[PDB]
Amino acid sequence: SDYGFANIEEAKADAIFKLNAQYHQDEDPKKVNMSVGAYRDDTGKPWILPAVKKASKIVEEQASFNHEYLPIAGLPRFTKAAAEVLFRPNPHLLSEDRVASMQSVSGTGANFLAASFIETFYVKHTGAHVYISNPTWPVHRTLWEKLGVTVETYPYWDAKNRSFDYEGMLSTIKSAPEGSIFLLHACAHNPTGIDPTREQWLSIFESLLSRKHLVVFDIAYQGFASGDLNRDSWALNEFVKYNKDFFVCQSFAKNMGLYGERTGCMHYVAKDASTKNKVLSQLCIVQRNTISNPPAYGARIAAEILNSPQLFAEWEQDLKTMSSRIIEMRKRLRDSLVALKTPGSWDHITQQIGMFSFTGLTPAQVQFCQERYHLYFSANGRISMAGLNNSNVEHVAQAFNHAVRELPL
Amino acid sequence: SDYGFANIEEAKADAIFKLNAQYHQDEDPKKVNMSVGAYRDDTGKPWILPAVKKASKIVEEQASFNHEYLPIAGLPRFTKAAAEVLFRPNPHLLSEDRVASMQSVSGTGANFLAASFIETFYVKHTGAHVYISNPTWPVHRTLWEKLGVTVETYPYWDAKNRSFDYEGMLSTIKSAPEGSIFLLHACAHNPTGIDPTREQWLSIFESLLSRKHLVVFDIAYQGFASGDLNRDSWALNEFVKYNKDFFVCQSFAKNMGLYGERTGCMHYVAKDASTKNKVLSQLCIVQRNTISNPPAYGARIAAEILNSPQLFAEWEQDLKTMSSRIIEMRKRLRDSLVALKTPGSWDHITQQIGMFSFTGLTPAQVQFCQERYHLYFSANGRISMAGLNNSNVEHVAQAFNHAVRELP
Repeated sequence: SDYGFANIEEAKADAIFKLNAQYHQDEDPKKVNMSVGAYRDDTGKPWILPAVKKASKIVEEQASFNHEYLPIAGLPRFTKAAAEVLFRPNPHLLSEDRVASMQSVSGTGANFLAASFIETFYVKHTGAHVYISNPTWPVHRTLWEKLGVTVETYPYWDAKNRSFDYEGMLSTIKSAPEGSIFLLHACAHNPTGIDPTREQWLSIFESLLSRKHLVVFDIAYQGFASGDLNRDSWALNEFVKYNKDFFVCQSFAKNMGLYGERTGCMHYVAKDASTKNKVLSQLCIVQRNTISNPPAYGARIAAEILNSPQLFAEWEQDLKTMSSRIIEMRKRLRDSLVALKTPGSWDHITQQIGMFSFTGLTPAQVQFCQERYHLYFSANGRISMAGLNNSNVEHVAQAFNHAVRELPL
Repeated sequence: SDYGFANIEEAKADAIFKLNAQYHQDEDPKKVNMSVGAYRDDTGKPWILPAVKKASKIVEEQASFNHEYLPIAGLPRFTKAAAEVLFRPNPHLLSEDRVASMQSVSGTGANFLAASFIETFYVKHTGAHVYISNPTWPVHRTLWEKLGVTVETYPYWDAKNRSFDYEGMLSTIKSAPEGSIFLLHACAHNPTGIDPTREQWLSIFESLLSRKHLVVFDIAYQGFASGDLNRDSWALNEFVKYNKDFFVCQSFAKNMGLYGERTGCMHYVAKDASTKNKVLSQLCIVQRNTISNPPAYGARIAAEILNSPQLFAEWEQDLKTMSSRIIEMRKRLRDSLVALKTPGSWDHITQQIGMFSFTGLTPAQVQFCQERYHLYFSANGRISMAGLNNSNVEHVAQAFNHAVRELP
């Protein structure tokens, strides 16, 4: 202001933040927030996983417990265990010392690490662009653009068929310049919820390799999506068979409910230990000059679970609890729309997976739901299934039924 | 590697890391780690502050405790109280809604936030360089250079007088281009430990004001340094009188022992609420595109202490415990060097404050201390007092005495 800062333009309101403001001002007792991006139980409350609560109690009583700095790359028994749970069918990647793992400030910080590294050591001399799904998590675009990488998209949501636009994605893969960067969702695509089949994945991998593209997997919902850890990491482990180095950005925010503790890991899967160590040393330079070292509390908890056979088994029970409740809400919503004979097909509701769903509603229909049924969710029709429970799912189905019947497109 | 990554050259190890590796390989029973980057108690061990142990139990036993996402700018009860403890003499800054406060990944993350914002909204319009003390924490230079700002230095360590180079710093402030960026240490200068006196600060501020420089304060040791929170933030609050907007990067790593939980805050002290809100909205964009939101555990602990009068009083006792122990070690070391009649003057050991000290030892004397007395510290003579205690301080004094006498 003695320095020109009053000339700055104040930034536009965050998308999620402005919806939340409107939800909170609504005075109707039947209102529902269907934009919450975190798991909720059947009463609509945050839910601490019993295994996580148990692990944090165990950790706090340990004689060695303290608040001292971690190594720059993070807590070693966390980074090692985080890689192991991704690659249970491929333990040789760890034992051959081929995975460079950096504990990160959750999934977003892992993406920031990978993108910073890839921009400096790949984009600089190749001019490659990064390709993200259309639609995707909106930070995927701005995070990469802020680091100076040009962002392109590949088609993903086929709105007419309410399904995955396999042919559009494949066509973009084949026509993109060789050696482009492709940001892939490992499972439970955000925001649509619809994943490629295994058959579609194999064809996707074939074309990615034929064009020599560089692959970055984002895996934010392993185990949380299906309750089965190896099923949810299937695409990652299938890609290992092709013997191309690649990157993985991993979050424990949802599958351990650690959200605000910021527990994640970035991995580079090298072809040999020598390159693993070259890359790791450069990743440490980025880490040193952004955060210095990562937060310990969530990592200690995750390492405790992952390295204990009994806590691991109890965590898998908690994953089953969460994934089953979402599946049950998807079934309830779809079953009510079928019973109400709502125009259109509604099987995409149960063919999708994870806590986000592209419903297929239009902006007019979403606005109708907001004004007449006090449902708050995104204009593109994305809902969070976590907001749905036994007390409101019939109200939600009735709203959708009315909106679609009243406002056909 | 199918992508050219085998052509990357492996970065060389950090000097501190390589030093610690050498310390732990040394089998000599009298070895001392003089490079510990964190507080240690009188027995050489990590030390959880009693108030922090109490605060964390209170936090986790609270009925509403959970692990949910914080807002982009962090836990409001933390960021408000983090500003309050900096500006206790100046409560009008908060009541007029003039402080934009962003919870960060400790002091490093606060610095990254401040530097990213200043590069984007100040440096690219003015061409300003940032001036850091010579010496300073080495990440200050690389953090700013990585973001595209040219880094200059101002003189700080007077090696011949073993003191603060006031005239050199003042001369650089006066000759730097108008509108330059100056990174200042609020108290307990890292790595020398020597601070400007209050009268030197007043003259420093006048010259900064007359050249219209932009000021960024780093405050990583408030309360930890002297045991007195308001004394340690005196320079911050004195600068408030000059009515220029400015930045503060705050860390709770040392003063709450929260090191690995990564608890800190960046503040922009605006002239008015309008610009405060403009800057804050741009800070949130940077934060959204790097970490999304900051880690909750340490911030909840800090907010519990800072918002409770009784816990705050307990924490102030822990601050007295830590600062007193470091002062006593400095006194023990200084008094032994005086009694050993070690050539040179050693009052700088007790005129410095905080955990880090420039000893004045030469590289050959430091190397002598490592090989003959198994003391591990930096070749510029910087030591950490945290590793000193009753079991080894006399060994350290005798090493310095021998090193200085043998290598004049």
